[PDB]
Amino acid sequence: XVYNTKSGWRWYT
Amino acid sequence: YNTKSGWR
Amino acid sequence: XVYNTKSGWRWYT
Amino acid sequence: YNTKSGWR
Amino acid sequence: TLNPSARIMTFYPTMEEFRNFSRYIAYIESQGAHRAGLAKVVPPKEWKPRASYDDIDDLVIPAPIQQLVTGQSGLFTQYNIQKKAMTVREFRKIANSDKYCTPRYSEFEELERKYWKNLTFNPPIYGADVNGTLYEKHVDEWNIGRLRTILDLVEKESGITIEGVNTPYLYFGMWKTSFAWHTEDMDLYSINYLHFGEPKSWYSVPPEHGKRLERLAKGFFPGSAQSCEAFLRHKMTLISPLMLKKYGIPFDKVTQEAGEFMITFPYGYHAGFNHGFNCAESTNFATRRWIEYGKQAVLCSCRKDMVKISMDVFVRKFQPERYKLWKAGKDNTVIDHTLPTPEAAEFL
Amino acid sequence: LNPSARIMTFYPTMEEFRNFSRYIAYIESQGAHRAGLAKVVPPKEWKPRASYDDIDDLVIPAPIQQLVTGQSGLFTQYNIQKKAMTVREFRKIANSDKYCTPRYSEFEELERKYWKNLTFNPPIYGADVNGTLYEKHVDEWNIGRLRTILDLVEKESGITIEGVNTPYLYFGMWKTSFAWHTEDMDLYSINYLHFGEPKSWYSVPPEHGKRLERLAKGFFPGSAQSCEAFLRHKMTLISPLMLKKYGIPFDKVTQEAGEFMITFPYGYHAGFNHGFNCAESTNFATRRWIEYGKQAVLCSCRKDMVKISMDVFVRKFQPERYKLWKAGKDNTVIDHTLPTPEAAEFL
Amino acid sequence: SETLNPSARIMTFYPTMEEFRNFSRYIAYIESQGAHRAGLAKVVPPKEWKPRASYDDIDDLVIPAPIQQLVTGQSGLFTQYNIQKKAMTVREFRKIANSDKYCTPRYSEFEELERKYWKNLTFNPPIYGADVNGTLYEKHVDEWNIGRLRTILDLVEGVNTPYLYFGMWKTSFAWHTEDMDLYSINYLHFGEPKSWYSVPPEHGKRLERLAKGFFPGSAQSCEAFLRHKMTLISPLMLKKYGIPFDKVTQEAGEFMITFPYGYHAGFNHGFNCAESTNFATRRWIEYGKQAVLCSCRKDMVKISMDVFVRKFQPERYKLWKAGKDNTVIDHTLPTPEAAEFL
Amino acid sequence: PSARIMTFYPTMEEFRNFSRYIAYIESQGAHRAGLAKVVPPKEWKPRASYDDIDDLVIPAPIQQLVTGQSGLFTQYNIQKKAMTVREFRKIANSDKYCTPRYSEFEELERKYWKNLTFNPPIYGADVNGTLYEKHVDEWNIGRLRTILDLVEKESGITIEGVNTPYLYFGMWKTSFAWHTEDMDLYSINYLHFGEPKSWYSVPPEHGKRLERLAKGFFPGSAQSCEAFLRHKMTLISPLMLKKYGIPFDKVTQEAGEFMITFPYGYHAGFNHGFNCAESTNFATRRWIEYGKQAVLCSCRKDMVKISMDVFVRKFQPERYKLWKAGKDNTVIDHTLPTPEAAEFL
Ligand SMILES: O=C(O)CNC(=O)C(=O)O
Ligand SMILES: O=C(O)CNC(=O)C(=O)O
Ligand SMILES: O=C(O)CNC(=O)C(=O)O
Ligand SMILES: O=C(O)CNC(=O)C(=O)O
Ligand SMILES: [Cl-]
Ligand SMILES: [Cl-]
Ligand SMILES: [Cl-]
Ligand SMILES: [Cl-]
Ligand SMILES: [Cl-]
Ligand code: NI
Ligand code: NI
Ligand code: NI
Ligand code: NI
Ligand SMILES: [Zn+2]
Ligand SMILES: [Zn+2]
Ligand SMILES: [Zn+2]
Ligand SMILES: [Zn+2]
Repeated sequence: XVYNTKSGWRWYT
Repeated sequence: YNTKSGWR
Repeated sequence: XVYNTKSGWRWYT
Repeated sequence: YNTKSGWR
Repeated sequence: TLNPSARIMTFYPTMEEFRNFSRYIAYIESQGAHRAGLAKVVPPKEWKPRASYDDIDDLVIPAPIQQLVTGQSGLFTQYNIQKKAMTVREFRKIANSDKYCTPRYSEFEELERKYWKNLTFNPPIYGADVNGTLYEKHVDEWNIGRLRTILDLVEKESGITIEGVNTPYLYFGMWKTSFAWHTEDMDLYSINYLHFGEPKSWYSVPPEHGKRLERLAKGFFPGSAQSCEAFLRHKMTLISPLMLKKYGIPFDKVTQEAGEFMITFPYGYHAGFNHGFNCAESTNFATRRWIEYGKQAVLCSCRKDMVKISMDVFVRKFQPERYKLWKAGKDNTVIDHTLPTPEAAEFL
Repeated sequence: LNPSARIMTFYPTMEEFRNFSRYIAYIESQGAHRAGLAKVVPPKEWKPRASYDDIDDLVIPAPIQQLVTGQSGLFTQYNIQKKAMTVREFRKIANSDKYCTPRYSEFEELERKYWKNLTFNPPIYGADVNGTLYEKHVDEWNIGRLRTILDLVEKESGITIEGVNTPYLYFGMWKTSFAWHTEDMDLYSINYLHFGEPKSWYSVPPEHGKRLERLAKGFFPGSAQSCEAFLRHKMTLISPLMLKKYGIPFDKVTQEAGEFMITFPYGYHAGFNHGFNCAESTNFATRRWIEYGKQAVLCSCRKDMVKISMDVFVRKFQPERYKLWKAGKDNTVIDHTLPTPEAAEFL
Repeated sequence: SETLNPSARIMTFYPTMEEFRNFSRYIAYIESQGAHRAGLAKVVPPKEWKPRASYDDIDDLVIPAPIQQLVTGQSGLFTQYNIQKKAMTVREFRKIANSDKYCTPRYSEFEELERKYWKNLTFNPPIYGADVNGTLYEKHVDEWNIGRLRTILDLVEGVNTPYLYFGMWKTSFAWHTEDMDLYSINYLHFGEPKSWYSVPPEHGKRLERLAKGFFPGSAQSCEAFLRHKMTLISPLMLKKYGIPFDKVTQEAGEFMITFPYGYHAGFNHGFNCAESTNFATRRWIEYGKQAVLCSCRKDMVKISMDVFVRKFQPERYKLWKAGKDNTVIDHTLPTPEAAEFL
Repeated sequence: PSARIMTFYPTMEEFRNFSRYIAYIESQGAHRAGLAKVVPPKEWKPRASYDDIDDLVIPAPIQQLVTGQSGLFTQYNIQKKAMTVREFRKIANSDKYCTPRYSEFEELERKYWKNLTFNPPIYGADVNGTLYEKHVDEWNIGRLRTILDLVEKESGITIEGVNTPYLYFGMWKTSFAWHTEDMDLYSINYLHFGEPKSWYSVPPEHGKRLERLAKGFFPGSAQSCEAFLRHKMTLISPLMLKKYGIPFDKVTQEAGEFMITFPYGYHAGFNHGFNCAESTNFATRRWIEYGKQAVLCSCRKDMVKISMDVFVRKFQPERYKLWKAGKDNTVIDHTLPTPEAAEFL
């Protein structure tokens, strides 16, 4: 899925 | 993740 | 510190 | 101010 | 020979007598009201400063004060701790809650006893020193915003405004919130109007005995008097009425209901507390008689930013005779606290 | 480049169609296995499902967006997980103006566009979805219950693995693709295209498969050093032009709706989807696969990589060689041309 | 205020130590010179000052969630996807970033290096150690300590915390403003430089328009899709459609200040480490009230402005609650605190 | 045992290794009281003299106003003008603020709980600094070298008073309210000079009871914050603990003596006269679980939080994913000593 990190959306499997 | 379509 | 209003010494942190 | 000895 | 006992007097002006604020101050002083140091004025029933009070729930109180008190045996010191800004509706919510609501009682003496008994317990919050007015613009009678007093010269000359002195202040009170023994800045006049809510109780020492209170206070707070020449102007000192009885300080007490005015006269020490959720508006003002008071007023010497009004313009404009004498530190004039304001000549 | 490694397509009768394993043996007697890829057209009378009207509400739990990086005909594909969605939502995206199939006149134009815009506008592929669209009673080529010796793993050892012994659904859109790979353990593969646009396949004959991986190793050295079987990760895309440049033989074929596709042991294949479609796939085996499984080179850089035990297969089918193999001295060399031993009836 | 910095160009400042000691006062000062009109400014601290004695004891630092930056696009229009990778120490990252596969290509002038960046950013996706909670300032540093700037932003007490960014060649950051159109401060502790692109806040809307023109699906999906920080647009596209912008290269030991509603983007030349945070001044409050936020998910950064409106605009509180507080922001105007300099 | 506060008198050789000696006193059950006293070798001196610290500045001295009755009190720390150590000393030893006359401790304690709301004193708390000399390698609060350092080693984050030393200049009637350390950490306190500091300790095993009691007596406070005692504003008399059955012990700390608080050990106290203490937090492996389970203040964003990720993954790999998933359900037995103590058992 995705997380809203500071540098933008972070894609983690 | 390891799935058959390949590395996820 | 302290601030002196018409109601007296007011203490603020 | 949040301080160790309490809320100052 | 007028009001020789210096007891607090109440006045009921007709609407005609209400038109000129300064004139009616001259009149009540022609009657000896100033000897008590505190007076009450009941305006005519038809008069209203504000049509409705239901549109102020979102008014912001910038610096609510949590009133912490320490002491025993009728002697106390009050510390005002700043809190984050809150709306009037949040303040009223807290005031009417069980934690802070007014306790149920039979007679005024019961609530006074409970106030002095519980003063140090469960500190209340006081929505004090709020800049603003609840007066509507069209109100020409006794408008705390524009009283047309000679004090208005201060702004006209220096161009500097003094919040709460030259301008109006709002106070949102709850049960057990109190104001400490003090006189107005520069020993000015005070006007207080209770807009709505519960009553406000006052204690008043006649100016002719102010010094005695001072003496007593310095005896009971020796260190503070060493630190400052007028430590009562810090507005931190609370002294119960029973202490005044025990030490022979004359006083009287008066309760102000909603819709009523309280006038404090130069060098009249007063104190008191609020019965419950209420709102009052206040400011300072002056008359000719005040000039002399303001010339000899003993101010707080431990703070650089205490209220200081320059008297030179008042003396120059109303006391041409002694600008030389006083400006040379030779005006030894004594003040007779008895004498009414000069403007009372038309009535006396 | 080799006439005899060429992709064959078959048109069985219903009678021929009823026995799956036998017909696989038959296409191996016709040489089909030599191309690494065979196409089987089922009879007109055969339908695996009455209608696909009741799937729009179906869920794709882990859709992937296929970001592709590379140039000069060599590419690496990263599969990025996306929010779950239904086949209705996926269909909306698939036929959208942004992701819809481009306009073309012939297949060759669509291939050109695929290799031209591979790295642009990454598509979502609803791959690896557990499920089958067959009706449970259908006995003809039911991917859900293919009944072949692969079942030894589930029957003999009770081991469940998604996709290999269980059916897998793939919901494709334009430009979605699969990298160059052979099945896990070098097994057989069955793929049926239920409905929608076509899927195009590239095939390299197993006889040349080693050459391919050799070439791959050269063009992704840092990847090869980490793992010798890095192609197992299914992240490497190689263009037809690059295969021709390095003399690797290959064939291509287009699979339409209602058609079957079979991959044979050690047959490297890749491909891409023409548009919105749905496929069902699983793995399977014959006797001839056993040796393939014994010598399969696997990925050693992942915890969850598919490693199947070949002990039981050998014991049941190569007893004379079992103890020697378990000893580890078995150096039999595979001949990719040989059909499966179950073609005795034939040949 | 429209007389100061009429061109809206990026300004570089050289404060003395005396001036440097008070952070908020110097921000107000640079705004009194019109720096904010550019959306970006550079502060060069005095040579004497150092946040840290040396950077040779930082190898044990951990990057919990490194991201690989996969970029897809063409013709100056790109979309960057940050894929979470395994944790690693600074030492490991430094080894990889210096490897022949990821190291800074050979170039003579900056224009050549920029050219290579725009030509090759799609290929060989790099690794960026971004969004690391931490700091490299020694405990005793009281000047410009990104960890404890102590601006009015602290009235909400994420945003006021320090972050570390370990960069390698052609790692990049997409076009964006700060969350809640806040200020940002960036300090390059060591290593290779970091190049920046900026659009004057006055012209921010035009960028948004252009962006919505190039990614219509993203704009229908989300009002403020640039908040996703996945959009890359080359200077040649900006100039192709008449959009004012500027460029600046930040060197090690230099501070960069971004101002409210200032769109910026850029890329790292090679191995480096930067530290950064968000901050506010009184002038930001209105920007915070008028900020257009991301709509499509739950964990987008959102700050409640009620506290700031109460403290600094009591007279407008009612008006603001009723939705009737429509006031226009003048981007050239400096922060209130700047009165002593104007 | 009895869970009473214990005092220890190490040899210089035992004293040299801090973590080891902490582990030892825990192997003796010292951690069950929640508070332990360590008397250092007489030879050991942290500082050669205390005459060159007179002009040290106390930036934010606090006047402690206390309201309440019947053993239940709330404390409010009001900030005052900065002053030097000299000015503070002059105020503290003056008649208005000096220690009343007393014969035995019980009388002085009586006078404290009787006069708690009167004559609010000034407390020079939370002063960043140390009084150890530069090369003292034994029991140096500035650099204790425990696993707590891991956070700063991985991110460089420092929390003042937790990872760094704090100085406290006390006078008569200054007090610290019932509380546990942030994140339920260990505490080390050293009295450099001056009059003694009295302490109350509740055993960790009985911690929950105290909370219940507090929550019952301050219902509104407990509604606002889950861990309202962490504001460190609640004072409760020993009589009130006895009335409600809370077991507790007391101890007085003298100049040159160490006090150690243990994870989840609620403690409170008050100063006898003018003095100076230095303290900071530290951790052991036993602390890791305590940090994972600590109930933190929920009403303020500025409160102290430490990420346990580093601790769990480095010392509890086995549960990490599980823990990271939120599925770890370890029950802390407050009776058990630290792992590192194995060598003594
Ligand atoms: O209203 C208060 O709290 C205090 N009022 C006065 O002292 C006044 O009106 O003179
Ligand atoms: O459908 C896909 O994407 C890939 N399919 C296969 O590789 C197969 O069926 O063997
Ligand atoms: O350094 C980076 O990658 C991004 N920096 C910023 O967006 C900033 O400092 O405001
Ligand atoms: O010394 C003080 O004032 C308070 N000390 C502590 O609470 C401690 O060391 O844990
Ligand atoms: Cl006193
Ligand atoms: Cl490679
Ligand atoms: Cl370095
Ligand atoms: Cl788009
Ligand atoms: Cl409460
Ligand atoms: Ni008054
Ligand atoms: Ni396949
Ligand atoms: Ni930024
Ligand atoms: Ni403590
Ligand atoms: Zn004073
Ligand atoms: Zn591998
Ligand atoms: Zn969005
Ligand atoms: Zn709290």
